Amino acid sequence: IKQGIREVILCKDQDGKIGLRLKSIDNGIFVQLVQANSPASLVGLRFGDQVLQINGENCAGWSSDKAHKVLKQAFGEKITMTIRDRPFERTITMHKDSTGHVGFIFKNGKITSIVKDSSAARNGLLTEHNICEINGQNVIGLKDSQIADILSTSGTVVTITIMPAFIFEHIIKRMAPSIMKSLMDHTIPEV
Repeated sequence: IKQGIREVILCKDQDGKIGLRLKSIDNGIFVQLVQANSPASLVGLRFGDQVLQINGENCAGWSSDKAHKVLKQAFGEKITMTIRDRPFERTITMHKDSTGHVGFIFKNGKITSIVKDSSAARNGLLTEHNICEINGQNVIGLKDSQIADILSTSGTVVTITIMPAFIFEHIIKRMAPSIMKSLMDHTIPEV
């Protein structure tokens, strides 16, 4: 998670798209969806990022409908955005035990218990938190089995990005577990 504000500059694709769905939360604007291989993904916009400004205009108090309309009317050319990185999220770094376990159980991407004497317990992993990212890969809308698979095919050191479940569930209000599973960028970030 980066500590402060950053400017990103986007360019709409040939179809006028940038690959973003935004959501009004607590009088702020937040990234709900980032589409794979979009301008939003390529400039490194992430699920949960806060949008502070678009082309120097404050997003405070905007409806989701209004942020969508402002992105529509913008000269495709070059769109500036001021971003707070994933402000509702934290990253926890854990080590797999000899049997390849960090030490938790989850369901629908929500951590439901912590295993006694595990790296999850030593690192203070919390329950009632949704998994947003594993080693910086978005896993939102993946099957539980696929998240299990991704944890399996990490090395011993696993970084999970977590969000309190209440907040997670207010953000992914309005979007079925098929846009979630199918379109939400899940790609390993490109260099």
